[PDB]
Amino acid sequence: ESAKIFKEFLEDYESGKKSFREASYDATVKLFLWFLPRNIELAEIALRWLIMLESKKVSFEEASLIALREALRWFKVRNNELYKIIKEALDDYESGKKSFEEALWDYYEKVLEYLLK
Repeated sequence: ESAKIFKEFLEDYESGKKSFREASYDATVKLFLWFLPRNIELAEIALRWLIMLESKKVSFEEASLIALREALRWFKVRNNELYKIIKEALDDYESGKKSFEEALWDYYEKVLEYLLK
């Protein structure tokens, strides 16, 4: 069920039905609801991303950077596979190798392949 959240992101973004930020926003909302009965601090990371977006005081990029760096610290001592995917997405974006949208786009389809494999 977690996989579909990322599949429906790629479906709605690559189709052009939704902008990147609208598709990523809905993906994060589904992830927060999916985390509520399974992981509270992971739901806390996703929720503060929502509060950052809803507070209208944080940009989409800075809020995503803040939430990604906290998930990277959480996965650092629990899952090296997911730590690798978050670090590479931050690396590619903060190094200018990729734009913000395409670095996270790869992150969403690379998190999907991890759940599938």
